[PDB]
Amino acid sequence: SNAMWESKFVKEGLTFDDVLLVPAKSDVLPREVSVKTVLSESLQLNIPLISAGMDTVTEADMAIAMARQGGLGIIHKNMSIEQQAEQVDKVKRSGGLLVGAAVGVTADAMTRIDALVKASVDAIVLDTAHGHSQGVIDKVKEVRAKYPSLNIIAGNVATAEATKALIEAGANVVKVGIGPGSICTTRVVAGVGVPQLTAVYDCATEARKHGIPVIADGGIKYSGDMVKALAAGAHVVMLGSMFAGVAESPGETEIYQGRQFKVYRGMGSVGAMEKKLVPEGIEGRVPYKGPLADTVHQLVGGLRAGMGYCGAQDLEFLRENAQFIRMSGAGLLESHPHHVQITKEAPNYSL
Amino acid sequence: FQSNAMWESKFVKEGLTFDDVLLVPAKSDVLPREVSVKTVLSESLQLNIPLISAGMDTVTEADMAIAMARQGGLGIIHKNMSIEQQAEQVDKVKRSGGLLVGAAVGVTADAMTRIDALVKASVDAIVLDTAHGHSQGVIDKVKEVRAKYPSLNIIAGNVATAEATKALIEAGANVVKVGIGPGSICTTRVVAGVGVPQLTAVYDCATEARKHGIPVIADGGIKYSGDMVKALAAGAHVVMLGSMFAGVAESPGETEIYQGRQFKVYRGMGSVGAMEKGSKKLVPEGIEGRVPYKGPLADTVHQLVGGLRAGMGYCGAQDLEFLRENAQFIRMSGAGLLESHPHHVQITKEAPNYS
Amino acid sequence: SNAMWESKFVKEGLTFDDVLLVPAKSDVLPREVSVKTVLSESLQLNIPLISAGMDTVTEADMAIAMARQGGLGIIHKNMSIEQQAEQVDKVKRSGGLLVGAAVGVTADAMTRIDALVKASVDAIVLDTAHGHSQGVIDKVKEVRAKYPSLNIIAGNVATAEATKALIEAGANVVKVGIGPGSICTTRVVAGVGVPQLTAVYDCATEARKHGIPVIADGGIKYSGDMVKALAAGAHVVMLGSMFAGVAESPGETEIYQGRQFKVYRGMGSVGAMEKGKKLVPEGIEGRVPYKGPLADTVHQLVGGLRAGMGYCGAQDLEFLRENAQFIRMSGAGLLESHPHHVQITKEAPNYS
Amino acid sequence: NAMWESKFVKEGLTFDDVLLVPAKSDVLPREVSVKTVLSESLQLNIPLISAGMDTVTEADMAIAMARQGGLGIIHKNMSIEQQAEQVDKVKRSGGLLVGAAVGVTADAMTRIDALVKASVDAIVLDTAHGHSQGVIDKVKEVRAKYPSLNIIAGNVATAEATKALIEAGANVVKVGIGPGSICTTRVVAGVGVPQLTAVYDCATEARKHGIPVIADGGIKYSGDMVKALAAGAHVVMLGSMFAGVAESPGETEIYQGRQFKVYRGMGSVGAMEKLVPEGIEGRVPYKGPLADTVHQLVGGLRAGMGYCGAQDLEFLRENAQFIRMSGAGLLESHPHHVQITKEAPNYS
Ligand SMILES: C/C(=N\O)c1cccc(C(C)(C)NC(=O)Nc2ccc(Cl)c(C(N)=O)c2)c1
Ligand SMILES: C/C(=N\O)c1cccc(C(C)(C)NC(=O)Nc2ccc(Cl)c(C(N)=O)c2)c1
Ligand SMILES: C/C(=N\O)c1cccc(C(C)(C)NC(=O)Nc2ccc(Cl)c(C(N)=O)c2)c1
Ligand SMILES: C/C(=N\O)c1cccc(C(C)(C)NC(=O)Nc2ccc(Cl)c(C(N)=O)c2)c1
Ligand SMILES: O=c1[nH]cnc2c1ncn2[C@@H]1O[C@H](COP(=O)(O)O)[C@@H](O)[C@H]1O
Ligand SMILES: O=c1[nH]cnc2c1ncn2[C@@H]1O[C@H](COP(=O)(O)O)[C@@H](O)[C@H]1O
Ligand SMILES: O=c1[nH]cnc2c1ncn2[C@@H]1O[C@H](COP(=O)(O)O)[C@@H](O)[C@H]1O
Ligand SMILES: O=c1[nH]cnc2c1ncn2[C@@H]1O[C@H](COP(=O)(O)O)[C@@H](O)[C@H]1O
Repeated sequence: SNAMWESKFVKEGLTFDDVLLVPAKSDVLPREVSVKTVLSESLQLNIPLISAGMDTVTEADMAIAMARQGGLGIIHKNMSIEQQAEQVDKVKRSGGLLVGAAVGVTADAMTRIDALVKASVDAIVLDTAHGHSQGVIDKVKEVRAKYPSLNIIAGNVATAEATKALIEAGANVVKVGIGPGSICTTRVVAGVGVPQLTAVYDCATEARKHGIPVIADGGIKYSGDMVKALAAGAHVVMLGSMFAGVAESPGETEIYQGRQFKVYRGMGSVGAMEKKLVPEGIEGRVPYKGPLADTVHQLVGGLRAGMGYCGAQDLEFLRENAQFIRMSGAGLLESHPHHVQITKEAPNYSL
Repeated sequence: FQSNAMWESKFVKEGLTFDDVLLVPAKSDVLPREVSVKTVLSESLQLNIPLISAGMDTVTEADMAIAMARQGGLGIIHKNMSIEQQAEQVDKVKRSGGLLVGAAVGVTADAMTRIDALVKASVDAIVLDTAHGHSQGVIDKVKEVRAKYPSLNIIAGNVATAEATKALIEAGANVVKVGIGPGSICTTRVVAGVGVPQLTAVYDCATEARKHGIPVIADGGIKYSGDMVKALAAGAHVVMLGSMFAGVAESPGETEIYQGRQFKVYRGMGSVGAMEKGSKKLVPEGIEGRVPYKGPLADTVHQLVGGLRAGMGYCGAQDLEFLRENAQFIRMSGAGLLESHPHHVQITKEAPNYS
Repeated sequence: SNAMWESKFVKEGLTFDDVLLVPAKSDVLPREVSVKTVLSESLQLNIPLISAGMDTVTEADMAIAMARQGGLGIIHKNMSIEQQAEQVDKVKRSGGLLVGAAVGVTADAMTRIDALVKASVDAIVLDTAHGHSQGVIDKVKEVRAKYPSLNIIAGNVATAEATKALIEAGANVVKVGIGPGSICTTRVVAGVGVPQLTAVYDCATEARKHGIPVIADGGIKYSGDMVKALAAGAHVVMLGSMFAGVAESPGETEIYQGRQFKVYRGMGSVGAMEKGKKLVPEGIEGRVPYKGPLADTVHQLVGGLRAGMGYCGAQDLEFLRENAQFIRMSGAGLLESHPHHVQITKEAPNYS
Repeated sequence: NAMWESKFVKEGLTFDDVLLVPAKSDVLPREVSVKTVLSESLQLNIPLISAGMDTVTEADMAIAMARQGGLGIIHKNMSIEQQAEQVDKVKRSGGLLVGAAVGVTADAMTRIDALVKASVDAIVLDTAHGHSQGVIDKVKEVRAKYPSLNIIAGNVATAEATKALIEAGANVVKVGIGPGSICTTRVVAGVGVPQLTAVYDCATEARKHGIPVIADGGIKYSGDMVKALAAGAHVVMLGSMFAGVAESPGETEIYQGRQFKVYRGMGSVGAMEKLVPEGIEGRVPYKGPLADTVHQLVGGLRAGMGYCGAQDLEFLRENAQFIRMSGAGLLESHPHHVQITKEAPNYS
């Protein structure tokens, strides 16, 4: 059987910069469109934005800000169970907001989940590097079996086989993304990954047939990518780098060459793990952006504008009807502003 | 439930831009100086050259519109001013020598009031400028202007699809403007993620517009004279330039020394600065910047036309109709683009038509 | 007939940096291969390369050294009729070596050629921006009629139909290249051109039916490009930028930031056209690093060809033209092809 | 006129063109097997071979490589006496596996004799063009004299060359024409085949004869090695990623507060000391002891095989799938839009 040998290089992948959204007939202004989205009856959002579960991205103050903006925050797991449980309770006491918490496939996973459920968390996030693993699937089964009503976000995966496997396991929402992270080196050190736009589209295609929403995680640098991700089949996107510079992100502002910066690093980086192994991430920094409200406004505003061009009144019409168009690298250069000295920065370009 | 066929066509379309192709040479019986660059937009509108200056606050006002018209082209006076002022600019150009002049109009409730003054100032064409030309507000506005002014030249845009062009034409538009996101100072494709590669956009719109005997305008993306030849060869009747005109003397704005030499301010109309003056929080779709000073407009126009004449000479095109209907392209890679530009040599002197 | 409108973006073109020559079975060592080429009964070269007819590339001194290496030189036409016919004879009297001279499509074209024939050139180059035009077509007919046995090299062209046109006009050698020049902007200011390698392959395809040789003109920056051009069907290549740093080339040495340089400019540049706000140039002017004698540069070029032919197993250029295969690669391949992830300490005699 | 129309048909791929597609896994990365068997006389515990160059592999490197489960190839830019001594030096350092480079020359068989007497485990017939009649005749000459000897001949990049070379009597085929970090062969000769395609085309032919192949050149990250192995290679050979370690020949030089070591191609002017070089000369960063580089290399392999659901290198060789991407894909694959503060032990 040469089926496997003769099909090693057949597949093709696309990402955000390979593609443009084709404008269609619009009977709706950007301010008129609806950006609401539903993961489940117990989990509904006013904006399709979820902050990443990372030690440099989301804690108590970040989750409260995201929820009050209409989004969701996933509290990272690089803390004790008691700490994460009382961080969830802190967010819930802050006005009955929505909040999530990250959990890993370990031995104390169910022990941590108990406290999170005891803290009345809305959704736990089973975060692993390879979501198509047997341990992950088996772990999801244990959770659903004990908590039939609890929202379970399982990831990360990048194929249809993996999405189906987790859906049958019992996951309500499937997080998609192997490699596209701004601080990720998984595709560099392991040589493993799938281009994000193709990944989201492939995983959605399977998940769309189960009534299962998918999360576009990592890879988004501009507002336009979020629109591309949602139109590719995603119900909601997850951001790390664009939320790291935000004031409400966990961290103290440092100074580099006079400017204000915030520490942003991978969970698979050396620094994050220590708090010798082979890292699948790096340690870096992003400019301080101020309050979250300004970043959200630029992001959501870009989505509204994008939905307006496609004639999409709401997010579902976008997924069902939006058409992309492929372009070369030369098209990307035309897409970006070109051949002009940039006097000053825009609040949506670069960040 | 549903059975979606649109789902499997999400990534089937692919688009080309200027740096993706080259014009293939052909048998030629005409010298570059012998060719014709004249075009017809409508019965009442005719240009000797395929150049139109963009309706931007940093590109086209009276002095620009006058200079452009005297070169054989057309100038679209921007709408970032009062209705009276705009009508005054249109009058100033019309009086100068019976020169042609255009005016930019947005889809507002003030639109008809603005157009009334423009027509009274004897404007030759109005441009219905909007980020999304395939919109109801635009289409409905075209109907309303065509009804009240049955003989007024209406330029409608911007669109990037064939269905949109067809929609504008049936709304009563004389000319269709094509270009979503290729602008030098544009970030629409970056902040909204929406667009079509300009050469593909121009070509597809021209395919639909051909059916109705309607001309189209290639707007944005042009950074060299060769790009203009491609746009016209793609099927466009006329090109619209913003960045190559902004550094010209007649353009609005004073000169400023940056990086050791003279520069002129050039910004996108969807940028912060270009809208905070006509506002009294937004998400911009353009940036603010500056382009190098290039002196009188005549020098720029001569380079553009000359490059067009050479390109038409390589193709054997005695006129622009033969160019649109006969010219062939050839798709190349990024490696082909590097070969096309000068390479492996330190350029010591600045060329009139390069960098 | 909506065919012409629908067949607008069908064609795809390849340049040198899109392909690699696939190695083949070899029973011949690189030093054993034959690099000799036959353009005509009267024009035979030991090595397959010609110095371009430009005012910063080829005059008498360059033409002589080029011919002593087994190549050919084309005296540029940026000089009076007397000046060109003069230093053509200057080459013709430094041995029995060969020499060429560029001629334009003017009202006094025939007058210049007559002086060159009296100076006894081996080949004239009817050179123009657009070879596929009646002005050039009827000019070749004129020369071919007056001089039945004169080697006529017409160009430039980039399509098979154009190559066919020049051959039937009277040209026995066709020069290929519309815009791949290093000092060229024709592609940028006119939007016109064909990716050189595909241009050579298309032109050679048609020209081969008539037994007519093809010159791969322009677009060569490394010796590997030459091997690809010859393998693409070309008999001989023509160089400009690689011959300008050579001492024998016209112009004097300029020093920039501690290094020696020599002026290299396009014949369509503003500087070239001024000598002989007006016109629109299709070329630029600049400088290239001084290389020294022609012998050193020409040794690295042929050496690359000999190695390249050895990999493909070609004993002579004919076997290379008839059998050598390519393989396309993306931008990721091109970067792998060049040195990478290693900080170069010294310049190599044949790399950058 | 079929050979004329065939010229521009083929398409090639390299490491930066694709990504490995993650598959269902029941295995942890630390549990996977990275052992490999080239021949019954030559078995490696890790799929890493130190390249036979004068800036990469000598006695000190070959010993350190062998103790990690890898292999070292002593370069032949030295006398027959010296190379045989280096071979004997590694062998008397605990009976470690050693390899030695041999070229196609007059003193070829003479050199091989001295290496055989020094009990070399494998000889590498290292040539620029493996598909030449000279190398083929040389392999035939060597195999006839030493039936039980391991012969690694190269380099090739086609299935034709691999077949003709296996028929010559070689046990291992080394693949790679031009992918080298210090190589200019594709630039100066215009000849080459994209490594990942070359490995695939060669391994396709080779496995029909049950013959292993070496992926030689082009690797800049551990992920590339995983790709090379998943393309059909039994084992890879590294130059630049080893030239900076402490066990490599050459001493640390210093430039602007960062340590470097010399690394140049064997086809460069320096290593060949008019000559027409097919390589350049330069320097790579100093990376301390070999065990740190190797740890990252293998650890990255285990991660890859983990994602692919591969329990051993044979599974990865027969089942792993690739997905093709553009330049934008590669941009997304590497970190982006974030100013890297400190360097990872496995990333630049
Ligand atoms: C998100 C992420 N990678 O994408 C990450 C986060 C923390 C640690 C790590 C580390 C431990 C460095 N990498 C890691 O666990 N990789 C890995 C690779 C392959 C498999 Cl099969 C597994 C696994 N345990 O399933 C894990 C990775
Ligand atoms: C020309 C241009 N964009 O190309 C532009 C000009 C001024 C403001 C703007 C701003 C206000 C920033 N954006 C804007 O009008 N966006 C937009 C997006 C989508 C739609 Cl459907 C619409 C619309 N109302 O047609 C407008 C854009
Ligand atoms: C080689 C080359 N251009 O690529 C060149 C050389 C000298 C002058 C020129 C100038 C005069 C600047 N350009 C030029 O003659 N271009 C040109 C363009 C199109 C045609 Cl159809 C013609 C022509 N007369 O055939 C010439 C160009
Ligand atoms: C490894 C390598 N090239 O990849 C190399 C090593 C040393 C010298 C050389 C030199 C001498 C510079 N080149 C070389 O042998 N080239 C070459 C080219 C073509 C052939 Cl057919 C041959 C050959 N005789 O096999 C050799 C190359
Ligand atoms: O250390 C890492 N290695 C690989 N992926 C990571 C790592 N840390 C975070 N990620 C992923 O990348 C996402 C953020 O990527 P970003 O949106 O490009 O900033 C996170 O939500 C995770 O899914
Ligand atoms: O701010 C903006 N955002 C997006 N497009 C713009 C903006 N302002 C002007 N444009 C378009 O871009 C064109 C100029 O493109 P350019 O000639 O390539 O500089 C104008 O004629 C408009 O069609
Ligand atoms: O100014 C010019 N414009 C366009 N092509 C030129 C010009 N000058 C020289 N060329 C062509 O470019 C060739 C040199 O290309 P190079 O070898 O890549 O430097 C010449 O032999 C001519 O065919
Ligand atoms: O100078 C040379 N010219 C061409 N290839 C070379 C030369 N020197 C070494 N190589 C090859 O390149 C490999 C190293 O490439 P790297 O692993 O990418 O550094 C070696 O193992 C050889 O196969």
